[PDB]
Amino acid sequence: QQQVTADEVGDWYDKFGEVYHLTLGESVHCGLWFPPDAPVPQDMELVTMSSQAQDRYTDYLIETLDPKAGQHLLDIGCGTGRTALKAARQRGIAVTGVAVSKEQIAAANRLAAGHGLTERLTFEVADAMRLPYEDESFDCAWAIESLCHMDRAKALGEAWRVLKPGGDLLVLESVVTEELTEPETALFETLYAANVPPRLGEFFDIVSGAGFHTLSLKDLSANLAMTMNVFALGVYSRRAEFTERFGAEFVDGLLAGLGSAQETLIRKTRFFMATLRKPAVL
Amino acid sequence: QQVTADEVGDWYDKFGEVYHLTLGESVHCGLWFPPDAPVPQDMELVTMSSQAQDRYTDYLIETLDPKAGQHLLDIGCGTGRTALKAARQRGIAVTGVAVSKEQIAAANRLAAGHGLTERLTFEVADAMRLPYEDESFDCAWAIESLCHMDRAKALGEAWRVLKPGGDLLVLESVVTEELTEPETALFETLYAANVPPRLGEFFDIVSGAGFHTLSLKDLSANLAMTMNVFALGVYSRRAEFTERFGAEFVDGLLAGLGSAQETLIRKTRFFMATLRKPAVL
Amino acid sequence: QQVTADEVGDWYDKFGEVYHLTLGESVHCGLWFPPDAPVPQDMELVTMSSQAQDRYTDYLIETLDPKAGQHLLDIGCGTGRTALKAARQRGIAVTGVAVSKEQIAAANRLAAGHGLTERLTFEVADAMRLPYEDESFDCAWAIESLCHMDRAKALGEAWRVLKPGGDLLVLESVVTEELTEPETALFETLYAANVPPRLGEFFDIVSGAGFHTLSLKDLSANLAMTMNVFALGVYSRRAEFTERFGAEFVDGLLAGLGSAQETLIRKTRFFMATLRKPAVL
Amino acid sequence: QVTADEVGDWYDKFGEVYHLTLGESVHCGLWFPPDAPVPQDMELVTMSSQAQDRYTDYLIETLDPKAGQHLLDIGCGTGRTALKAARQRGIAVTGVAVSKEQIAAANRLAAGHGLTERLTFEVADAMRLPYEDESFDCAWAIESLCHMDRAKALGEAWRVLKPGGDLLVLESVVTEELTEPETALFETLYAANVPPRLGEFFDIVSGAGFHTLSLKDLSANLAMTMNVFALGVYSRRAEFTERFGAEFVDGLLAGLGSAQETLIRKTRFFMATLRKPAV
Amino acid sequence: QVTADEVGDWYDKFGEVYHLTLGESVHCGLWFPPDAPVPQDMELVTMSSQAQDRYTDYLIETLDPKAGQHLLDIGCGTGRTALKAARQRGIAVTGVAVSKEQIAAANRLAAGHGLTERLTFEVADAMRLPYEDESFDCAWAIESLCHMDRAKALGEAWRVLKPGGDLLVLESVVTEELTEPETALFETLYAANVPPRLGEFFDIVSGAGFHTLSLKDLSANLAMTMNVFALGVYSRRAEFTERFGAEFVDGLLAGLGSAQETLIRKTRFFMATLRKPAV
Amino acid sequence: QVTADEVGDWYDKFGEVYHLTLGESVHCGLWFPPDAPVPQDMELVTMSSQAQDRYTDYLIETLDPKAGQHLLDIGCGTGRTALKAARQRGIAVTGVAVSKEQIAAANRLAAGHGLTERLTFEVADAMRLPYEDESFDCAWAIESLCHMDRAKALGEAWRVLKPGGDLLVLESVVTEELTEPETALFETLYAANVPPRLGEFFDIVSGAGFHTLSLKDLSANLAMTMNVFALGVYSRRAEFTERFGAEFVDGLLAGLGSAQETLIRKTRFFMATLRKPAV
Ligand SMILES: C=C[C@@](C)(CCC=C(C)C)c1ccc2c3c(c[nH]c13)C[C@@H](CO)NC(=O)[C@H](C(C)C)N2C
Ligand SMILES: C=C[C@@](C)(CCC=C(C)C)c1ccc2c3c(c[nH]c13)C[C@@H](CO)NC(=O)[C@H](C(C)C)N2C
Ligand SMILES: C=C[C@@](C)(CCC=C(C)C)c1ccc2c3c(c[nH]c13)C[C@@H](CO)NC(=O)[C@H](C(C)C)N2C
Ligand SMILES: C=C[C@@](C)(CCC=C(C)C)c1ccc2c3c(c[nH]c13)C[C@@H](CO)NC(=O)[C@H](C(C)C)N2C
Ligand SMILES: C=C[C@@](C)(CCC=C(C)C)c1ccc2c3c(c[nH]c13)C[C@@H](CO)NC(=O)[C@H](C(C)C)N2C
Ligand SMILES: C=C[C@@](C)(CCC=C(C)C)c1ccc2c3c(c[nH]c13)C[C@@H](CO)NC(=O)[C@H](C(C)C)N2C
Ligand SMILES: Nc1ncnc2c1ncn2[C@@H]1O[C@H](CSCC[C@H](N)C(=O)O)[C@@H](O)[C@H]1O
Ligand SMILES: Nc1ncnc2c1ncn2[C@@H]1O[C@H](CSCC[C@H](N)C(=O)O)[C@@H](O)[C@H]1O
Ligand SMILES: Nc1ncnc2c1ncn2[C@@H]1O[C@H](CSCC[C@H](N)C(=O)O)[C@@H](O)[C@H]1O
Ligand SMILES: Nc1ncnc2c1ncn2[C@@H]1O[C@H](CSCC[C@H](N)C(=O)O)[C@@H](O)[C@H]1O
Ligand SMILES: Nc1ncnc2c1ncn2[C@@H]1O[C@H](CSCC[C@H](N)C(=O)O)[C@@H](O)[C@H]1O
Ligand SMILES: Nc1ncnc2c1ncn2[C@@H]1O[C@H](CSCC[C@H](N)C(=O)O)[C@@H](O)[C@H]1O
Repeated sequence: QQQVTADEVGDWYDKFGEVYHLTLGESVHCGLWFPPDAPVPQDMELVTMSSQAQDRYTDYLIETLDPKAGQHLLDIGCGTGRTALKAARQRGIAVTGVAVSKEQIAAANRLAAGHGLTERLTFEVADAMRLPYEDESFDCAWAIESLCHMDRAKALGEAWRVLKPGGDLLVLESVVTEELTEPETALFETLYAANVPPRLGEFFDIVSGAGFHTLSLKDLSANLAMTMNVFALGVYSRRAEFTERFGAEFVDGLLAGLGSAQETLIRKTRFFMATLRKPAVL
Repeated sequence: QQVTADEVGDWYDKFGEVYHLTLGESVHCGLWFPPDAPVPQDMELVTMSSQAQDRYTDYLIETLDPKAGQHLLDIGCGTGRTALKAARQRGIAVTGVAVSKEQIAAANRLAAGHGLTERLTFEVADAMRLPYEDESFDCAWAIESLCHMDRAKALGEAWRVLKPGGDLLVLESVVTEELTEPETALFETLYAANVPPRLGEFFDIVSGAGFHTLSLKDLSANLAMTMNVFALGVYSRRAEFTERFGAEFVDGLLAGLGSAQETLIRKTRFFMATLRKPAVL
Repeated sequence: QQVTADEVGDWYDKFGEVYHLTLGESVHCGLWFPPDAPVPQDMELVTMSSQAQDRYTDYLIETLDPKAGQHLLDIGCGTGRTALKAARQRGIAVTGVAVSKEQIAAANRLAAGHGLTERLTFEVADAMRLPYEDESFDCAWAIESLCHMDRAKALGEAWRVLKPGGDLLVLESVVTEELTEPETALFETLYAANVPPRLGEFFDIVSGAGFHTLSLKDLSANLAMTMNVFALGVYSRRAEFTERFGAEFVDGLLAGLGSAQETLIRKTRFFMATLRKPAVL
Repeated sequence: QVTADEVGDWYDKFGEVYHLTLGESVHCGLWFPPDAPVPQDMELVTMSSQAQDRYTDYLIETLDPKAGQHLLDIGCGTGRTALKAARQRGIAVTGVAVSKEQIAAANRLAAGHGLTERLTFEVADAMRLPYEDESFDCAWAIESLCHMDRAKALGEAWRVLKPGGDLLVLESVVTEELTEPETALFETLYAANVPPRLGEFFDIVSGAGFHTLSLKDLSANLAMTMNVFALGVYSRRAEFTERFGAEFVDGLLAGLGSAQETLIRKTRFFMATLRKPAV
Repeated sequence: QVTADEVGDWYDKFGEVYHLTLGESVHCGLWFPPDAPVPQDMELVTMSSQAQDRYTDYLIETLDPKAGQHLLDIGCGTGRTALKAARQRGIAVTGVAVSKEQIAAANRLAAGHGLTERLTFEVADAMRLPYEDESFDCAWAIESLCHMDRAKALGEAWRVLKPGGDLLVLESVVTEELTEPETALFETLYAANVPPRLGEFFDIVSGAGFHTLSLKDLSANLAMTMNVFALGVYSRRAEFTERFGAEFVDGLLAGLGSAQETLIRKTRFFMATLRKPAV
Repeated sequence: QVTADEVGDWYDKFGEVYHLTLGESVHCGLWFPPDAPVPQDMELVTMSSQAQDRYTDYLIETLDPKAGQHLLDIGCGTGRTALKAARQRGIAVTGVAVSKEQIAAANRLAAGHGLTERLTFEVADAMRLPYEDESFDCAWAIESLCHMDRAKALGEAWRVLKPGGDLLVLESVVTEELTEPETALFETLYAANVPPRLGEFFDIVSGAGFHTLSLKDLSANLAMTMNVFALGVYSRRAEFTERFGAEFVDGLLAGLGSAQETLIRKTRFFMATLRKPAV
């Protein structure tokens, strides 16, 4: 009886209800983006909900690789340290993370210090294609969405060298399914930091050449497409803020490229989580 | 091998924090789809959202728990995919009412295409004056539709058509702030209005219709993510939707969605409650 | 072999309906203890009731979900076993308050007996005038204690001492009828009173303190079974209790529990709600 | 309303009645698992019925009968157990009982939920089963063996079972020796036959030809069920005297007191899976 | 009948044989999960069959065929996998195999269960499927791809699948290079075709047009099954020579041990889910 | 590469060897649950050892020892079961055995894992335990009662157990009568004592003062372990003769098949939880 009548609502759905079906799917209600057992976020900015989704992602990687208490883990391209902190907190392990970014490693040590875990969390500026660690120093390791900045043959061989025999390396890598055009290969360099993904058979030829066995692979491509959407929406809606922080040239490059890059990702690539084992004894 | 380590190092120094501004406290994907979920047919935003909708529907079915051979009233049934899934999964008959001829036509087409026109009935009817008798339905649900209705009439109507002891599942929004007058109007201009009630106000209505309250569970994040998915689809497909629904309609969406997203985040909450019509001992 | 088939048949011919009147639509045991629960140490009603209490505590910890290194306020902490189990299971510090000197002393000795006096602090304080300062605790819970206090004051005082973004678990009763004056008095003479408010009234209080509502789940059948266990122990051990608490107290319970049981069944509900103090920005 | 100091003196003097009656905490027990449904009402009889249905769900789940099989309910009662098994697993259930009332009330169930070609309820003796050898796939005697001769009934259940099928048994057993007033209380309150000893019971199970595959103690469930039964009789003495007669109620009251102590201290109650071997 | 200072003597001398054979403990292995049912007997072939059925269940759960769909069983054997899938998911299953004896046994099995309308079994070659383009919703090749040209079989599976359907594949792959005697053993013992390599196999998968959604190693199940098979042949040489001829059995006896070592040290066995893309 | 026609004729002749050895299907058995980790190698000893550890994890889960308790391992072997229990549950374990070598290997294990303060391994007899009355909160006898006088062992375990504590027992029991040659094979192959009967065993359990809280058949697990053991002895006759002597190995090769049949046809093996009643 309030500001709308039934005939107004039915006429509205007669004219426009198909916009909900074109955007949300074969029904006209919410999607269950957060599982029921998940907790209610602190706030509801798109960044916070995305952040909780990231933590659940990290929980799933921990669960998959299954590091055991008292083991030492290597975070290949550790970003700003949250993944390692959660893995160490949950499994009671030591974690050493490497990254080529100074500010990133500083924020990761700041993080370890804020939680009183500088004795079990070690963050250093190192190249994954030339690790500064001995042979067989780590029980397990993971390359979470980092291999696309590196030579995969060098990074995988180096990870094989620093792993104890019988240990596992969890990999989160992308793969092309169709042949990319040259403009698409350039968007990899200009938008993010480059290296087009290899092919599926090509990627596992490199994994075999590094001396790894393959124990599992699981497609998570939808998760990459939703995250790339969350990103593109945040950039579109906050152009002024991001231009005042990162510049016009950078932001304008994202606005002009994110569309074509999303279509490329949707139609031509796949993203997966693979478990690689260094064989025991040889 | 298109870049070197130092190039990548410099890039994440200058820009790496843009991922922290958009994606969260880490720099990787979110687990938007649970691990046991099937891979979608497409990676289009609509197809991914559609699978999230169906998992949403699986959850509501699980929560209300209709038993085989029961009759369920779908208050504001849309185009009937919720009713179809509930019918296939539990072996129930479902009657859905909506005020849109087009939606009811689509829901009847759906029941015919799936050969279930004897277990799925879809009628054009008002929930605030349901034509059905008294104590006709074992359970019912109003999935995101009370916001179009006067909730006191619709909940009393739902109570009357429910057999004593059955349950009505409700997916309703509620204000936490006061709402400015421009914010109240956006409900009417963007969607089809009725500003959400207050918590105590809503449950005074729930009691006034004679319902007990069995459960309530917040789902505000699913609504904020869904509204996000909607806003992204409108933003990126403006040309297509203007050619389909007219410039005036899409322009209004482009003009209001940001402010409506802000109001939803900061002033409302969205929940799934189970109301019970008390049984006579 | 002290019965024949004819005798057992004639017995159920004459009397089987007493089982159906007492135990339900079946003539066998109830699954009162889930299959994965351990076999109790004995079979006294009190110990079987206590194991159900611990599983009750286990479920509250699972629902509130306190994380390691946090500080939890127990509003009406009793003798502190709830605080102890939460502390042992989650690696948290717990500060419990109560207005009874005997309970706080027993709670402090429970912390000393388990060697946890440094993580468990029990003090004699009022929940409507908490002595702790603003934003002191990460989370809190009031387990069946709000019926002794002014709910508006206790909740506002719980809101003040919580850190923004923390959660308060509440186990509260609510009326569904109006309550006669003899019943409202029975609250005072049997327990320690305060008739329960109404659903919308309670949530107007919860909103008025500043809380958002995230979950509600009905646990009325649990409170009814607990109350039934309580009444059976009083009926079965009148002589024991009159020698310990005095004839006046026990007789008052004997005279009131039947009427209180009916009032609880037909006029009240009992739920567990999760209230959040809002967050930053 | 009340003041704080009133509440403080109250628990200072009466708080321990809760620990004497409810346990080492001062709150509710989780008597109903969180995933269970909110009952239609809060009456002791209705809540107790829901726990009976959860009990029945669990037995079906334990025995795990398969679709298209035929199950024997030895001592079917009024047949709600047999009904829930038939709806949930798509099986046929034949129930027997020595009571014309309970078989009548069970046919009252086979009628409505339109089955009759699946369900079945007959007045028969378990120690004298009328059925043909090797006719069933599974069976169960749910709290019923205490009215019969366990040796005859179990041998009779073995004969009617196909080789390879399973017999679920919900039986009680003594852990002490039992005095004569206790053994008589078994006959005057219920319908008698004192429980055997554990090794004794399984010598019988072996003698009928059964292998043992499982055993699980449910004695806390029987103690709670008997506490609920006691509370109902205590609170409704006038109602049950107006129905069953004063003789019944008076004997119940006296026996119930000095029977709960014997059940708690001298008996155990369990669910056992017995198998008829299949070479 | 024995004493302590006699059992300890025994373990002082031989306890190491328990560790050499069974592992780092001296007790049983949990070979059957605690929720599995007791087998009908304890013969090795039965316990292995129950594991085979639980294996089938896992494949059903993995591919997840939905009610009303049509499933192609590429290399269906004698059809028990097709039977369970049809009964459990309400689907239609068409299975092909190049063995006339197996297909006869599979249609015989379908007739005995009354499912000849939902179970079709034909003699055909998976490298030359006679079926129409986009005829099946889903498909699976259970341990059959080692008898085929995997490029011809996967492209032909890709053609007969509807766009968006899934193909479950159970395949082996080498991790070392293999000597010539080992490659020969593949042909003489079983029906041959040495497994490809990992990137080589997925070059084939991508070339047929399949996207790869999952891969899961099951190599221990294959090695444990190969041992159960070898122990069966070792134990019943006389029985198997009387039915399959001395030439066949002596070949298995002379090659099983070396083939086991090749399997252990040079090959891995996985379940993988391949999707035909939908546009 | 081999062709189709050849594969067809191959299964036409040799197909049924799989249904005779592997079961009603022609594929792998799910010997390892899907959530189990991939073993380090594929040797039969390593896969069996992983099965042994999941077995231990199950016994731990079943007895459910709580942090800070003291467990008595009766017949503790070389200590890995005690180590896993101490690591997972944060408990102290005391294990006894009559074998000096085994105890030395367990004290070795405690030292290497730095758990000598929580792990104690001593040479003692379960039928004459040296510990005081009511010393341990729980205990378990994992496949070791077969070496002892079960009456003496159980009553002894009862004495050292605190009231209310539990004893996990993994015992076998005869279902047939056993010929005298089979009884002798118990003594010569292992270290003897024929198993008791089901009612006999529980007359002892009750004679020792224990209540029975559970029983679960695990016969398939023991039977498969005995097959794993037999295959290993068969396949490594040369290595084991060079290690333990020809006399011992020839005895195993002569008796293992007969013992296998006896175990399959005449005995069952189960896990039972016994409780010392509380006061
Ligand atoms: C959180 C999502 C952000 C937005 C940020 C974090 C990760 C970075 C910058 C590498 C992301 C961007 C680009 C990304 C990926 C990836 C995960 N997240 C990716 C997969 C990546 C693995 O190496 N490979 C690819 O090719 C993709 C894409 C073009 C298919 N890519 C270059
Ligand atoms: C699928 C999401 C779409 C986008 C479309 C389908 C549903 C419609 C049009 C009602 C949606 C829009 C507005 C919506 C909601 C709702 C769910 N979905 C909502 C909750 C609604 C329940 O009554 N209440 C509200 O106030 C909200 C919002 C402003 C908080 N609202 C008016
Ligand atoms: C363990 C059950 C004992 C018996 C004891 C522990 C708790 C006390 C004394 C407060 C109990 C008594 C009265 C109780 C409740 C309650 C839980 N347990 C209650 C719910 C309470 C929450 O505030 N509200 C009510 O109104 C109820 C009832 C009349 C509906 N009440 C006054
Ligand atoms: C629902 C509980 C009611 C109250 C009613 C239903 C069952 C009947 C009447 C047999 C019950 C009464 C007596 C009962 C049992 C039993 C279950 N329920 C029992 C176990 C029974 C199994 O044969 N054995 C016994 O000895 C017990 C008891 C004295 C240990 N008994 C005689
Ligand atoms: C039940 C196990 C039996 C013994 C029988 C059933 C299957 C047959 C005859 C193909 C088997 C034999 C050989 C087998 C396999 C296989 C599964 N079972 C295999 C995996 C196969 C998949 O293509 N690939 C291989 O290479 C293997 C092996 C040498 C690694 N192989 C040729
Ligand atoms: C693990 C496998 C090994 C092979 C070795 C470890 C355990 C030993 C030697 C006791 C084993 C052998 C004989 C064994 C058992 C047993 C478990 N493992 C048994 C059950 C035992 C329990 O008391 N009882 C029996 O009689 C059996 C059998 C003949 C039925 N037995 C003498
Ligand atoms: N060659 C290289 N050696 C080491 N780290 C590298 C690298 N190239 C890129 N990286 C690092 O890999 C990271 C990829 S972003 C992923 C961050 C982190 N794995 C997370 O999940 O949050 C960046 O932090 C970048 O600094
Ligand atoms: N007064 C009223 N009476 C009955 N239905 C109404 C109504 N006002 C709005 N509706 C219907 O409620 C629906 C809300 S959109 C939700 C659609 C559906 N519940 C789904 O889950 O997909 C629309 O179909 C609209 O037609
Ligand atoms: N000798 C006998 N033969 C067959 N049934 C008997 C019997 N003696 C008693 N019974 C039946 O066993 C039942 C025990 S009461 C248990 C009822 C039912 N199994 C339930 O769970 O609800 C009674 O209904 C009684 O009629
Ligand atoms: N005004 C008040 N402020 C703080 N605590 C109070 C109070 N009024 C009553 N209480 C306490 O609240 C408790 C309720 S009984 C609940 C005990 C405990 N929470 C448990 O879970 O077992 C009593 O112990 C009483 O001492
Ligand atoms: N080229 C080919 N085309 C079709 N089927 C083939 C084939 N080569 C072998 N096969 C079949 O593949 C089967 C391999 S044994 C696997 C049997 C079945 N998948 C099961 O799970 O039991 C054999 O039955 C054989 O008949
Ligand atoms: N009389 C006795 N007293 C104590 N231990 C005995 C014994 N007789 C045999 N044992 C021990 O019981 C063990 C049986 S082998 C079982 C090993 C261990 N329990 C495990 O689970 O792996 C041997 O270590 C043997 O030394």
